[PDB]
Amino acid sequence: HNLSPLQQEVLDKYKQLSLDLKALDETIKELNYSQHRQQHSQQETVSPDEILQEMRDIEVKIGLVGTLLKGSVYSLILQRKQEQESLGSNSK
Amino acid sequence: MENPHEQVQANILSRIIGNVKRLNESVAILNQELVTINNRNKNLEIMGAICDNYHSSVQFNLEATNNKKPPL
Repeated sequence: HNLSPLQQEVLDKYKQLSLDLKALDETIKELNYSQHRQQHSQQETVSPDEILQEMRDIEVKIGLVGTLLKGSVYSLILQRKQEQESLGSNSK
Repeated sequence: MENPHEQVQANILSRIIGNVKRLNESVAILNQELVTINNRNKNLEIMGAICDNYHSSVQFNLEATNNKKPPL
């Protein structure tokens, strides 16, 4: 099956294009592998160990640092407001 | 003519009145100092209340999740 030279150039360019196509597909997959330390590997690929399993692990205890201070201050303010409303309503 | 005891007792009574006056002055200044110190210290109730609230908060936060570490 003979072909014109331009067609053959188109064809082997298509071949090379398919080659780096599946190359890029493999790269994107390898990023998406949650196989971190499951398959033979020692680098973290974006997966729950970078996400909720990890960030949520941080978050279930970061509240003990940031939101708990507020909560305590708000609780004191709420108790003060309770005392104020009780005294104001009952005194009159 | 008058009994000297009466005069000496009047004198010592005058002294006792003066001493009671001095005691009253001292106690008044003491009350002023106590009022001032309590008024200035009023912030410490705030600080202690918030610290106690935070301590209770972290204690029950370690209770709620199973993240409470074992006693060293």
